[PDB]
Amino acid sequence: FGAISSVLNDILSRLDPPEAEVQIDRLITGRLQSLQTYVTQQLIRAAE
Amino acid sequence: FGAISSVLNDILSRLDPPEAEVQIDRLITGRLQSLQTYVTQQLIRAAE
Amino acid sequence: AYTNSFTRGVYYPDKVFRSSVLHSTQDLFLPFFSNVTWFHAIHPVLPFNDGVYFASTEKSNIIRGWIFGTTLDSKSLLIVNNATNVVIKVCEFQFCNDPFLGVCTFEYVSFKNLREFVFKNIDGYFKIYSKHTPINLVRDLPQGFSALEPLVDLPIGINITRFQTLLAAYYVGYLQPRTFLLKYNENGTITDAVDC
Amino acid sequence: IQMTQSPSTLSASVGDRVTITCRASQSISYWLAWYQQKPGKAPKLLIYQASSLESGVPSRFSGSESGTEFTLTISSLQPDDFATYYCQQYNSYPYTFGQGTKLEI
Amino acid sequence: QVQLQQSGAEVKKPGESLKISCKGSGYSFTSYWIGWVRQMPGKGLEWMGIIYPGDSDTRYSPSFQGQVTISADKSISTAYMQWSSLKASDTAMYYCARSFRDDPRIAVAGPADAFDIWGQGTMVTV
Amino acid sequence: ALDPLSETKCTLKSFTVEKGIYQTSNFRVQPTESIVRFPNITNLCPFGEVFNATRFASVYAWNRKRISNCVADYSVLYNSASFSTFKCYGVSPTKLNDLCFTNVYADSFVIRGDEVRQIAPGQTGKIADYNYKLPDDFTGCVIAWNSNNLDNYNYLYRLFRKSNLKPFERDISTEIYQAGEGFNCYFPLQSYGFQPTNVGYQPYRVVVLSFELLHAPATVCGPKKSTNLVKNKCVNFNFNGLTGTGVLTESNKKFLPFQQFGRDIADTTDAVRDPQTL
Amino acid sequence: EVFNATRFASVYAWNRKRISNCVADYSVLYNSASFSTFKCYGVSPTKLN
Ligand SMILES: *[C@@H]1O[C@H](CO)[C@@H](O[C@@H]2O[C@H](CO)[C@@H](O)[C@H](O)[C@H]2NC(C)=O)[C@H](O)[C@H]1NC(C)=O
Ligand SMILES: *[C@@H]1O[C@H](CO)[C@@H](O[C@@H]2O[C@H](CO)[C@@H](O)[C@H](O)[C@H]2NC(C)=O)[C@H](O)[C@H]1NC(C)=O
Ligand SMILES: *[C@@H]1O[C@H](CO)[C@@H](O)[C@H](O)[C@H]1NC(C)=O
Ligand SMILES: *[C@@H]1O[C@H](CO)[C@@H](O)[C@H](O)[C@H]1NC(C)=O
Ligand SMILES: *[C@@H]1O[C@H](CO)[C@@H](O)[C@H](O)[C@H]1NC(C)=O
Repeated sequence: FGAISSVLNDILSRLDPPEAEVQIDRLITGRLQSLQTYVTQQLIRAAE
Repeated sequence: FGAISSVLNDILSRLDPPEAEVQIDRLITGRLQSLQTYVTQQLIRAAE
Repeated sequence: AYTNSFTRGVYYPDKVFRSSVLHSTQDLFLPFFSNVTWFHAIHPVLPFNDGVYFASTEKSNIIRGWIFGTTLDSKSLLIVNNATNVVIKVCEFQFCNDPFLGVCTFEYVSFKNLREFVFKNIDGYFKIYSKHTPINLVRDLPQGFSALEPLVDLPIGINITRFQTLLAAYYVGYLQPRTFLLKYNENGTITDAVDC
Repeated sequence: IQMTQSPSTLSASVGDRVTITCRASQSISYWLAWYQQKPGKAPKLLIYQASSLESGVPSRFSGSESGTEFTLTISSLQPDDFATYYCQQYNSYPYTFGQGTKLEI
Repeated sequence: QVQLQQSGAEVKKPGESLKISCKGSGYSFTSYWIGWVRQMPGKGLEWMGIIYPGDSDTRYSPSFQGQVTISADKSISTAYMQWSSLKASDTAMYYCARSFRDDPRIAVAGPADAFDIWGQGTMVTV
Repeated sequence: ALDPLSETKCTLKSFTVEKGIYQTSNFRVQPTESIVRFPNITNLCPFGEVFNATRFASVYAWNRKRISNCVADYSVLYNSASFSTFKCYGVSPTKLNDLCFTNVYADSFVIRGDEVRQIAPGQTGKIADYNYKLPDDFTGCVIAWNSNNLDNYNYLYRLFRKSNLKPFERDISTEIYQAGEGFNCYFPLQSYGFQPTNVGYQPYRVVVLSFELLHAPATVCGPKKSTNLVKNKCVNFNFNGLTGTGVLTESNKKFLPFQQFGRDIADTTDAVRDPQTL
Repeated sequence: EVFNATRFASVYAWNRKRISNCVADYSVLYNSASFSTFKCYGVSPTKLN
């Protein structure tokens, strides 16, 4: 999701809180958008 | 979508990679969110 | 002379162990069922544009080393082993234009059998990919699959655009950045692949 | 950071290894050139930039450095090594020189 | 054959002027930095003064202000050290100094060192 | 926080909750201990040979030294005030002492003052264009000193060239000028305008610690101490920088001599080869 | 006439010159070291020409 790494633990161990906030925000936006697509598709298929 | 231009080729022919990356990131975020809204609307309309 | 490269030219892409998965990668590889050139040795400096998969059909170990560089004349990789010590250097060696052994810049001193070799440099990382198997055939390259693993990691960082052997059927298939489908077995061994 | 050179005289024989010092006069870490002078002729470079060998001088003459105290070293003495030598820094203006050393039988 | 063709020995008395030479032969004289180092008899060398002969950029040492006027002549290649009032203290073997060349010689060619090759030596005896 | 009844009341936001079953929180087994696992690589690394180094090369011929079998003690280096700017992007300036790399490269070169911003991922300029460029996704830290006191016509830079050079690439050429062999086109390399007699026009030396986080046998780790290995106990383990909570059981997997660790579909590390005992 | 020009105006009376019918040879401008920093926001220093 545009982040420098996909391993959350690696991001936490590598980045100081200042830039880690932006990186984790990017990762959260990406993962939450993917989970929103997941719940929408899952709920449409569940309505079917 | 908050970008400095609405044409992908216009963005490319003007911005070097180091900042075109962020500009295209914004543009693709907007366009992907629009496609997501569109496919969700298409999915619910197709369920109907 | 040319031959069909049935399945040979596949190596382990990374150092990550897997089991019963289907991981796809896109790197420099030899495409399947492609055209590769054949050479016989009864009774040649070629380019190195984007990586050359070297296959060797050795019977009496005539090929003892290879050169990788631009000059290749008294100035550049060398691999030599006098049956007792494997010596590999990339020096600006003082050897003849046709160097041989009778019967530095890297300042650390490093048919019946098929010695496959993928000599490539990734940011200088000279990984030696090899796998040996016994055969009995003289016609051409036998069909078979073997997953090659990296043996030694030497940061050569030298420019390779030409190569010359040191006194077999070499197939200069320029590895192209093509997507490949790899399959790891339960024991973490590549059993089959698909040039997709 | 004071300039002190040793010794006043050095007595030895052929095949001997000797070690003298040219302590740094100031912060001259980067640029220092070592000079070899024979009696009656112009000096010649030993080690310029304190880490590079010069041309025309045998390898038995060498120089070293250690923080604020540097070194001039002769690994294998020869019968013609009976002369006087000077060391010089050129990191900062102006440049200073050495004192010398004499050998006797 | 890079050679600082330094002038011969001059025998004079205090008071008059002198024009000494450090000539380039077989190379470009403007390349190597011409450093002026003074070596008194019986002792080592000593940095007495400096001039950049490219544009007559002259820097007189504090102990030589007003008494010594160092200059340079590029036509006949005589790098100058003019004592407008010659001094008996300046009787010494004067070695005009070249600069070393070990890394990117064509780039700088100057100020690398103070001894590359010297001529027979201009022995200024005042 | 008292009892599950109050937890249910809290998650329902009502003093009187209806009869039924409700999810309130997640039961997590807390780590009982802390395991530290690192290889016996106690060989200290000569970081002085690059920080206390008396010699440095120019940017046109920047030397690189592969670092392996080392101990990276960044404590004194970080605490030292010799670093005027310490801008770490892929890692943190304060979290250096606990990380462990598999292999890293050390590059040393000299740059001017106004071009300090050019030593960064995604930058341009004379050097970043024709002499030396960094990866757009470079991971590591940039070390630049106030070398005005420390660091003279022997520092070179390129002016004309065909195009940009790949990151970490070394191109050395002393001829073939762009337009204007012994013709107007001549030596395309010029020296910096420094001198022992000579703020922004003063030299600033730069060192880059290119931290390659590629998966490989670990060679350079921080000054950490290993602990005893327990099994079947969720603890805060640390296997060569890999942290997490879980159990360490003797697996029957047959790792190949080159394969270091395994992964699952979730791209998470499924198995880890203990670096001390194979 | 706008970069290497001798006389220039102040900031409180900033002058402006309409530029038309031109061949914008950005090559010399960009490769020349006359610009300490080139902070472009809609364009790029290398993508000028
Ligand atoms: C390795 O050497 C080859 C030359 O054999 C280089 O190829 C050339 O690239 C230069 C770039 O300036 C061109 O001027 C030449 O015309 C090219 N020649 C050919 C035959 O392609 C190659 O760039 C070098 N690679 C590295 C990494 O140094
Ligand atoms: C780098 O070099 C300096 C200079 O020698 C080192 O500093 C000295 O530090 C040691 C360590 O305690 C002291 O014993 C010396 O007395 C110090 N020198 C002086 C003149 O006081 C330094 O330790 C070296 N390493 C680092 C990482 O800076
Ligand atoms: C490879 O191409 C050559 C033409 O250059 C052809 O003669 C040869 O038969 C081809 N090989 C195969 C296996 O088709
Ligand atoms: C092989 O060569 C190496 C050096 O190239 C030498 O040290 C070794 O003794 C040689 N061995 C034999 C058996 O000749
Ligand atoms: C402006 O003048 C300077 C004077 O040295 C010159 O270097 C520069 O190239 C000129 N700029 C343009 C765009 O011609």
